[PDB]
Amino acid sequence: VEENLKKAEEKLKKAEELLKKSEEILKK
Amino acid sequence: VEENLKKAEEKLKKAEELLKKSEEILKK
Amino acid sequence: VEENLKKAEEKLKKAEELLKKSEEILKK
Amino acid sequence: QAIDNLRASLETTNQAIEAIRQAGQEMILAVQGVQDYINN
Amino acid sequence: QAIDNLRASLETTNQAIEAIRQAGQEMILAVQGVQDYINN
Amino acid sequence: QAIDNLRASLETTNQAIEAIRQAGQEMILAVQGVQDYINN
Repeated sequence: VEENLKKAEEKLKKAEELLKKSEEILKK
Repeated sequence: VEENLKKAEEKLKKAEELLKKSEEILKK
Repeated sequence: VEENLKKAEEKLKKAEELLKKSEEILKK
Repeated sequence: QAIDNLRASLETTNQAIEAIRQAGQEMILAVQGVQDYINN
Repeated sequence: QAIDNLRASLETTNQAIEAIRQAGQEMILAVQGVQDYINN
Repeated sequence: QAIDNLRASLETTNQAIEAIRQAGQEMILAVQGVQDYINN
């Protein structure tokens, strides 16, 4: 269960990175 | 655990509000 | 609990289908 | 037409998000169901 | 203005996604809390 | 270029959604793992 929650947390962090990138592209 | 699920439910409701807003902007 | 997880898995599969459709529209 | 294409893509994306949001509501019920059973 | 409209829609969509992402972080803490209690 | 900019943003957004969707599949396996352990 801990490995599954770790992998989930990693994917949520990648999603945050990608949302900030999307926002930066929109600013342009 | 109940506080975490409450906060999750609140965020899912805010997401629904924001999706309806996005859809309304697109209609224009 | 198993019914709730089944319904969640079904909705995640529909989301994947819709994302691939979005990507295909963007390619055009 | 390129503007219309983006609009159709974003409509589609919003539907995908809504499917994930509903999957989230089912996962809250699942975690509630586990918490209920261990507190029975 | 149609370009500006799409941009405002996508900004809004990104906020919706961020709300779901934060709901996901709360659900990880919930599943952690259940796993902690059965391992106490 | 403004149309191209929106397209690149929406591509990026779709990748973010896909990361959340995969996080959701891992959370289903986590809740399954807890439910399995209390039913062992």
